Amino acid sequence: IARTIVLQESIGKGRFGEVWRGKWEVAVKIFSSREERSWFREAEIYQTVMLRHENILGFIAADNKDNGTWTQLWLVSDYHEHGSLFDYLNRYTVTVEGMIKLALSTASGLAHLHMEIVGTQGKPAIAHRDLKSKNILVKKNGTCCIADLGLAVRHDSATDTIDRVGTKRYMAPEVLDDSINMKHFESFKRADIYAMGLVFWEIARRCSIHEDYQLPYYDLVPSDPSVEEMRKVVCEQKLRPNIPNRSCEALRVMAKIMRECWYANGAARLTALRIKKTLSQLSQQ
Ligand SMILES: Cc1cccc(-c2nc(Nc3ccc4[nH]ncc4c3)c3ccccc3n2)n1
Repeated sequence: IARTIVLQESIGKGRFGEVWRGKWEVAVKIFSSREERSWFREAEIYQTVMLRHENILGFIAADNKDNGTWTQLWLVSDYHEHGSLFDYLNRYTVTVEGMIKLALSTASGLAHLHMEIVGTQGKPAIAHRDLKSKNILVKKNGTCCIADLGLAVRHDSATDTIDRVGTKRYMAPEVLDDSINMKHFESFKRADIYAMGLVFWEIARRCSIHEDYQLPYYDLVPSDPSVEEMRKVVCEQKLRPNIPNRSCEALRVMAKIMRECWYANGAARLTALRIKKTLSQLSQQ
């Protein structure tokens, strides 16, 4: 695997690890030996039984590569020329149909992650914990696939047990004020929903008349905001990304979804499955 891959271009970096475009085209994330725990954990999540799905980054393999001086810890995946949704939305505007495709595919991927699949070759429910436009990738066919599962948590339904991290800007209210129950898997699922809502906001702005690209809370917090800065806005002032006045039926549906993803109480939010259904219906209309 790694033995026969030739790196060609530096294309980014994760929380840990540098991302490269290589030829085996494939994407490669390289970690140093001191980052073994992060490398292993993400490898572990990607190797979960029945995890593969069209809206989840396609994992190829985890490997080691000794260059003669030091050993590199590798994770290899499919390569998508468009890269992140973040980059995609900055570079282009989208049609109503394109917006629906991006939102539906993301929701379909999160629903798959959240969904426990019962059976001999079953899949446990999984919560992402760091969903953002920067780790969702856009495929050539206009659909998304979710990446970086290194902070994910897996649920054992038989015992309701699992096996402050994350991107500040996208942290759920309960995470920002630390009221979230770290022992309650469902709470992590709900927190993902809040984040996906913000992502939907980023996409809707680009649906073209249209708004320029912006990260959520762009006009309320500084870049690389701290937990406190976020908490004051989201928890104390209780603000959420602004919903433009103009409206289209599709955009109206999106906005409603957003609002229902932004409740301070996770238990009040919509589920990924419900969002997928609603988006599916809209796509048909
Ligand atoms: C498990 C794994 C293997 C390889 C790369 C990543 C990865 N990639 C990111 N970015 C990225 C950028 C452009 C791309 N084109 N085709 C694929 C692709 C991937 C990440 C960005 C943020 C956090 C983690 C990432 N992990 N994860």
